[PDB]
Amino acid sequence: QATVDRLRTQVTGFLSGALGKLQALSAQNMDPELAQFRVLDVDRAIMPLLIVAENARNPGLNLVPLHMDMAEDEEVRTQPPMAGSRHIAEFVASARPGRYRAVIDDGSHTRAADIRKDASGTSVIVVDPLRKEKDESAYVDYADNVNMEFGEHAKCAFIPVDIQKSFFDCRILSLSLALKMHDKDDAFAAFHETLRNGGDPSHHVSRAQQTEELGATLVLDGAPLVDARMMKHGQAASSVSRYLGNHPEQSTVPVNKRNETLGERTTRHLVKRKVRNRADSEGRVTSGETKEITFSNSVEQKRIALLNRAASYVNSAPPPVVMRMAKLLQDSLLD
Amino acid sequence: IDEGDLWTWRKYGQKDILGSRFPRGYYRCAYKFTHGCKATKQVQRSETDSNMLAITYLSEHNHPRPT
Ligand SMILES: O=P(O)(O)O[C@H]1[C@@H](OP(=O)(O)O)[C@@H](OP(=O)(O)O)[C@@H](OP(=O)(O)O)[C@@H](OP(=O)(O)O)[C@H]1OP(=O)(O)O
Ligand SMILES: [Zn+2]
Repeated sequence: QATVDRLRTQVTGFLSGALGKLQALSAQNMDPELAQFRVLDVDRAIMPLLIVAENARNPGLNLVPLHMDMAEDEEVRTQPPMAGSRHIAEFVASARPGRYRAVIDDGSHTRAADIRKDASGTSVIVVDPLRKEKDESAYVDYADNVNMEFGEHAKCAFIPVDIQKSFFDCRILSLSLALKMHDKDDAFAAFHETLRNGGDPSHHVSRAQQTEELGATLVLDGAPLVDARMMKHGQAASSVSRYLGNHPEQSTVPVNKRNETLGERTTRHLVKRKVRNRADSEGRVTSGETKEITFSNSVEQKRIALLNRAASYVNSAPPPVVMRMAKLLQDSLLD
Repeated sequence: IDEGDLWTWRKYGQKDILGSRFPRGYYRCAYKFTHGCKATKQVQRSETDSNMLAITYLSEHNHPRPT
C-alpha cells in the first residue's frame, strides 16, 4: 500500500537510474560487461515498462511479451521470462483476434514477431536479430521449433538477420524490430496472407523455402521485407555493408529524417573499444581477456532513447497505468 | 572436442554467454515432434580449461536408441 505519487516516483526513478548508468557508460565508451554492469538484469527489468510505454505511444502496435517452453525451465534458461510474459501456447489459445507484435523469449534469446490471429487460424512472422549459425541448414531446426510452439496448424515464417553481435542486445533489438513491423504493417500483412494461402513467397522475400517436418517457411534472406530501416541497429559495419551489397536498392533510401542512408548512419555510429575476448565464427580466440573492436553504437543509443521515452510516459500517465507499471517492476525485481 | 552421443539431435540455439569466451549450443532431440521426446542437451567449451567440453543433458528419451 502506497500512494500513486510514490509508485510513480519509484517507476520513473528506476527508469532514470538505469538511464543514468547507461548514459555514463556510453559517454565514456565503456563496455557494460567489462564495467561489470548487469545489463541482462536491467534489460530484463525495464522491458515490460518499455513495452507499456511504446504501446501507448503507438496505438495499434499491440506488442506483447511471449515466451517458449525452455523459458520456464529453471535449469536451462539464462534468466526467468520478463514480468507479465505469457507462454506462446496460452496466448494462441486465448488472445482476442487481431494483429499483434511480440518479443519472444526462448529461454536464452529474444526475437521479434508479427502475429495475425483470426477465426481461421494464427500466422506468425518471426525476425531473429541474431544470425550466428555457420551452417544455414541449422535454421530449418529453429523454424520448426518456433512452429511447433505456436502449434502445427499455425503458419510460420522464420527470418534470421545478421544484426546482433553482442550477448545481451537481443531484447532492445527485438523491440526495435517490432516497432518497424508495425511501421511496415501492410507489407507484413501481405506476407501473412501469402503464408495462409500457401502462395509463392518469392515476391515478398529473396530467399525462402518450406521445412520438411513442419512446413514452416524458412527465410534465409528477408529483403525486401526486411528493409534498410530494419537493419539500422546492425552492430557490425561488415554486416550492414554485406546487406547493402546484396540489395543495392536498399543503399539509397533515407532511413531517417536527417536523410542519411543506411551506410552513412552506420558509419556515424562507429566506435572503437575494448570488449571481452570471445571466439570468432570458426571458434578461434586469441589470448587475453579482452579485444578491441570497431562496431556501431546504435543499439546503445536506442536503449537510452527508449528509456527517456518511457520515463516521460510514466511521468504523466493516469493512475491505473502507474499501478500496472509499479506491479510489473516489483515482479521484475523479485529475481 | 571428442563429442559422441548414442542419439540424434537438431539445433535449438547458439549464443554467446556472460563471462565466457565460448558460445553455448542448445540441442533438442530429432524425435521431439514425431515422438514428443523431451530430451535436450547443452554444449559449451570450458572457459577455465579450453581443452574441456561441458555438456548437460536434460530429460530422458522416450524411445530406443536410433539404430
Ligand atoms: O520517425 P520514426 O520512423 O517513427 O523514428 C523514430 C524517431 O523519430 P522522432 O524522434 O523525430 O520523433 C527518429 O527518427 P529521426 O528524427 O532521426 O528522423 C529515430 O531515428 P534515428 O535513430 O535514425 O535518428 C528512431 O528510429 P530508429 O530505431 O530506426 O533509429 C525513432 O524511434 P521509432 O522508429 O521506434 O519510432
Ligand atoms: Zn529423443
